Parts: sequence; structure tokens; C-alpha cells
Amino acid sequence: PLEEKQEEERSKVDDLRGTPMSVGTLEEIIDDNHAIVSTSVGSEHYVSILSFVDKDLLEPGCSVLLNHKVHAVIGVLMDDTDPLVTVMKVEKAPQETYADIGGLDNQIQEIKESVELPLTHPEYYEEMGIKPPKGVILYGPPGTGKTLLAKAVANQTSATFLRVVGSELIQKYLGDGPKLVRELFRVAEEHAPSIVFIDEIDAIGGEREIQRTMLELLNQLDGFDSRGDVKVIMATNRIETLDPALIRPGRIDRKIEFPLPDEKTKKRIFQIHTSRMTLADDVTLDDLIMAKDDLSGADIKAICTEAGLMALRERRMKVTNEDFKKSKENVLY
Amino acid sequence: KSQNLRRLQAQRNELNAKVRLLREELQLLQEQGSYVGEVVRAMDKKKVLVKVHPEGKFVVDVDKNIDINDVTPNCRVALRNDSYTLHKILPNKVDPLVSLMMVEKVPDSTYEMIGGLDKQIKEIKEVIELPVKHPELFEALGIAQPKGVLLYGPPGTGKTLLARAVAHHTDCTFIRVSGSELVVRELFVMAREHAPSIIFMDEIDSISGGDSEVQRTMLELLNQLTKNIKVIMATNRIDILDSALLRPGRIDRKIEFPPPNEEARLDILKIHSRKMNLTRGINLRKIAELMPGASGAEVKGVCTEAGMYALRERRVHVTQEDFEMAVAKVMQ
Ligand SMILES: Nc1ncnc2c1ncn2[C@@H]1O[C@H](COP(=O)(O)OP(=O)(O)O)[C@@H](O)[C@H]1O
Ligand SMILES: Nc1ncnc2c1ncn2[C@@H]1O[C@H](COP(=O)(O)OP(=O)(O)O)[C@@H](O)[C@H]1O
Repeated sequence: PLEEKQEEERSKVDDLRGTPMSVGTLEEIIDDNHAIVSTSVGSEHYVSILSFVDKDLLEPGCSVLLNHKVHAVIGVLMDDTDPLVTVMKVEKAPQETYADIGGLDNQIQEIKESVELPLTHPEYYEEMGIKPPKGVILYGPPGTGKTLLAKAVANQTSATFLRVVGSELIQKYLGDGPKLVRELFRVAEEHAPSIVFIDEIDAIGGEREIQRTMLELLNQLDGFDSRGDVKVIMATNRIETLDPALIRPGRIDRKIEFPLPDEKTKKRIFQIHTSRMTLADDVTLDDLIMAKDDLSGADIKAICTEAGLMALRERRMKVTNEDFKKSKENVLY
Repeated sequence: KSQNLRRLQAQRNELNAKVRLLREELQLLQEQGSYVGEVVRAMDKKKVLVKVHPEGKFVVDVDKNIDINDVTPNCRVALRNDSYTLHKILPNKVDPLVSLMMVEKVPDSTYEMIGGLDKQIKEIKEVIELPVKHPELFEALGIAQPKGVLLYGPPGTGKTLLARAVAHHTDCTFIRVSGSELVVRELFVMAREHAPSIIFMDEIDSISGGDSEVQRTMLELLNQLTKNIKVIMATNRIDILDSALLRPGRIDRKIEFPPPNEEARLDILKIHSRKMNLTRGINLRKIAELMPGASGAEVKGVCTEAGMYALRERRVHVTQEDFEMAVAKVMQ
């Protein structure tokens, strides 16, 4: 009968904890028996504490709650009401695999160890001796692999997957900006382990707020310690633009890159998208390999999408490769 | 006599009930007044976590006849009269977007009155209600998803009105993030809640990184993404914008708006002339005769000015010549 002393709470204790309880943000904790609380008004209140409360969320001062008539620290602030509601802590994963990336294979192999292998087989390293490396940069030309594809596939066989972008990093109003990456590497740090994406950092459009912001992804990356803070994966189109302070092969570890396609991935990456389609009689490479004298990774995505759509305006799931030509002149000409 | 007597009993009991709740009404109003406020919704045994109007927080209880199971977040109603405990529910009180729609009341209901655009509405209806109301032929045609349409044209002539009209033939929604005055990433939640949505943009160059930043900012979340949300960007020129948007296909659709020719301007001037009285006969062609570079607006303007030039002589029928001094006035 271990559940006998639980019901004394709702007749001797919940009479104290269970009223129009108020919520005011906690302040500098004077030692055990008390605390000070600035309430919702702004009036400080030297409150007491509770004996039975299992106090673990004392940090001067997350929104603690109080009693109405008497003043105390009655409960705590589960239902945290998470700042950065929409940062994509992925629960429903997207639709990319090891197979549909299918092109650059060296690269997805290298990022596959550099993010995934301290998770899918972490018992290489301490048996071998080395530390696991930190996050990569993976720069490239535009459309050369969807830079944000070999990180997306690094999503869907791991734990949590936190991202950022150059746009969430910079700020208008701010004057006070480098806060975003304070609590981005504080929320990022908290999951243990989560991967933070500095999606396309390229910082263009005074200047000194951008300077201090870059200095705080810099320092807030590697100041004094780190939790499981692999995933700092940076996609970039302009590697020669950003200040070479990020890479002290400490702040940014080992990093992997690629030529745009070759023709082998013009074929092999062309036949992934149109594998979903229904064209079969004259699937070609003469209109694909030397057609544009190198066509992006996307231009084939847009040639499949604009191809099937342009043969879908006239309502047929048929195989016409002359409509494909109207798709070519339609999308890039 | 007893039946009629019991009818008199019904009359007397009815008037006596009137004087019941009038008498205990005048002693009744000496009690309290319940508060009111939005919440972040409950977690536990009773529970709320309210935020009342003046000072925004508390956690309160709920009465037996309230059935804490339906009372969902951001649906303000309260009664913690004195001890702080709920009673009942009230008018939902228009959620968030209802705000920035009625507030930025910019979007004006439009339906099919588009002045002579049929290739344009064929192409936008090709990519704005087929990916909403018939996804079945896209998941069997091999197409992945069409999303994102860029409306490039002259200032006027198709903007804020084509993307309005085909948003509401479909009854989708029409969220506009044009401007950031009073409140990114939070808007996505609202769009997700709406389930299906359409996001619209701004076009300012003349009538450095203005809204291409948020543009991509929501194409980054939109690329990997709870699926039937379609961003729309209107710009005056295709060349002025970013090279990052120049990434086929990032903008699955580049619809083109020309300035209107003769017959399309007799169509738009036909509709805006269908706003008012005219006369036994206009034969509107002579006004369209000098349409030469016109603009959508350049037509609503001259039709209202023709109406005012009929109004100046206290006359109740818009004649022929008020058009001629309207369009012969506005050449400025
Ligand atoms: N196997 C592949 N080969 C080449 N390109 C691809 C492949 N899979 C996806 N992509 C393209 O990559 C794009 C997204 O990532 P990326 O090309 O790096 O864009 P960006 O470089 O602008 O971040 C998508 O438009 C997608 O069509
Ligand atoms: N083809 C058209 N049909 C109806 N109205 C039009 C047309 N072209 C322009 N307009 C006028 O333009 C106004 C809508 O503004 P809009 O066209 O969105 O501005 P912009 O030209 O900057 O996109 C409406 O008042 C409408 O009468």
C-alpha cells in the first residue's frame, strides 16, 4: 500500500498548493528558506519556500509561480512555453534517403561519418583514441547537390535536428541581435544532442551588428565547453566571402566539398526524379549531358517538374519527349 | 371551471416568478464581477494557466459543469469571480490572423472581375487549386510538388487581386506578410493551423534586401515541409531580385503580366464602367482608343474621375464626355 501517503497531499498540502496561484518571474535566490520574486507588476517580494516541492528549476529567474494571499514559490514552470517556437526541431521527418541523393557519394559518406557515426556507431572513437570531429562546412556552387540535402539526409537516421540560417542569425530592430545565437546555442546545448544548422550564413545587405553576431556564432560556438554539439553544419555558396575566423579547425572542423555534377550524376541523378514519372520510350542523355554544357542539380529537378507539368496541362501521363523540349526552353532556354 | 382555474394558476405563477427574480434580482446584484482573459492551456489535474487582462497570469480551477476537455487555448472566457474558478465559455473572440487580415484590411474581396486576363488565370489556376483540391494526379504523375509563384508585371494590372481571387475561389485563406509593422517564423504556425493557406508578398522598388530575405526564409522552411501552403511573391521586375531566387526551380512558376492592350482595357474599363450609371449608349472603344501604356489602376482612376466629372454638374447620368476629360485629364 505505497499509494496511501499520496492522498494526504490533497487534504493538507494541496489546500496550500491549489488556489488562484499567481505566476511571477523568479529572482536572486537567497538561501534555502526564502527567495525574492519580482511579481507581474514589478514589485519585488521576499517570498518563502515549500518543504515538499522537489526544487530543481532554480535559475534566477525563470517564471516561477506563487501563492495569492501569502507569497511563496508554490510550484514550478513546467509547460516551459518554449522560446523559438518555430525552430524546426523535426518530429515529422522529410522524404529524403541514402538513395535519392545518389550523386556525390564521397561527400555524403564523409558527412555520414562526421555527423552520424558518433551516433550510429559511437564505439569507434574511444576504443581507437581520437575525439570525434565537430561540424563541417559544406560549401558549393548553386544547385550543386542541394547543400541542404546531405544535411537533410543526416536528419532522418539520428536524434534531434535544430537549424538556423543567415536570416535567423541577422536582425533588424535588435541593436541587440546576438541573442538569437545565445539562446540558440542554449536551446541547442540543452537537448544533448542536437544539431544546429547555420543555414547559408552569408551575411549581406550598420555592419558592426553583423560583425558582433558573427563573433557570437564564433565565440558561442567554442568559448569554454560544449555538450554533444556536433552538428554545426554550415551550407555556403560564398566561401571566399566570410571571415576566416570560424575555422580554427576547432570552431569548424573537417569540411567537405564537391564539383558541380559530372555526366555520371547527370544520368544517375536525372533518373531518380523521372523514376517517379511515366516516360519510358525515349529517355535520353543527348538532351541532358551536353545540352546546357553542365546543368545544375536543380535544373534537372525543374526539368522533371516542368516536363511532367507541361505534359500534364494537356492531361496525359504519357512519355512525350518533344514536350520535354518545351520544358527546356520554358525553364532555362 | 377547474381547467380554466388552472389556466389562471399558470398566469399567477408566471407573474409570481417574474416578481421572484426581480426581488432576488435587486438583492442579487450586490455580488461580484467575473474577470476575462486568454490563456495558455492546461496540463494537469484541474488546471488552466490563464493570463487575465490587466496582469496576464494565474493558474486557476474549473467548476464541475465546465467539462475541462474542450476548453482549448486562445479561446478567452473566465469567471474566477473571487476565488478564481471557471464557469462557462464565451464568444471565441477572433484568433490572431483574423487580426492581421481585418487590420491590414488591404486585401479586398475579389472574384473573377479580372479585366481581361485568361492565360494568366489559366496558369495560376493550373498551379494554385490543382495542388490543393486534386493532389491525386500529382502523386501518380511523378511530380513532387508545385509551390511558389512569382508575379512579375508593371505596377498595377494584376497584383494583390489575382492572388486574392484564386485564393478565395478555392476558399483557401489569404495571409499577407507584406510589411512588418506590428506582430518571421511564427506565421507558419497560423498557416499550418489553417490547413490550407496562401502567403503573399510586397513589391517595392518604385511606383537593399527588403523581403527576399523573408521570402527565402520561408522557402527554407517550405522546401522540406502541413503541405498545402503556397507562397506568392509579386515584384515589378524579375531582374531586380536576388540571385538566390534565381535558382530553378525555387520559383516553380513565373507568371507574366503584360500591360493591357486594346481589348483587355475595354474589358477592365468595361467592368469598372459596370460600377455606375451611364446612359442609353457609350460605345466604350473611343476611351480605350488611347489606352496606350495604361495600368490596371489607370482604369479605376479614370472611371471614378469620369463619375466625379458627371457629379460636378449635379447630373445623375455619366455621359460620354466625362470619360474623355477623365482620360484626357489624367495624362500626367
Ligand atoms: N541528387 C541530387 N543531385 C543534385 N541536386 C539535387 C539532388 N537532390 C536534390 N537536389 C537539389 O538540391 C536543391 C536543394 O539543395 P541545394 O541544391 O544545396 O540548394 P542550395 O545550394 O541553394 O542550398 C533542391 O533544389 C534539389 O532539387
Ligand atoms: N485586369 C484588371 N482587372 C480588374 N482590376 C484591375 C486590373 N488591373 C488592375 N486593376 C486594378 O488594380 C487594383 C488592384 O491593385 P494591384 O493590381 O494589386 O496593384 P499592382 O498593380 O501593384 O499589383 C484594383 O483596384 C483594380 O481595379
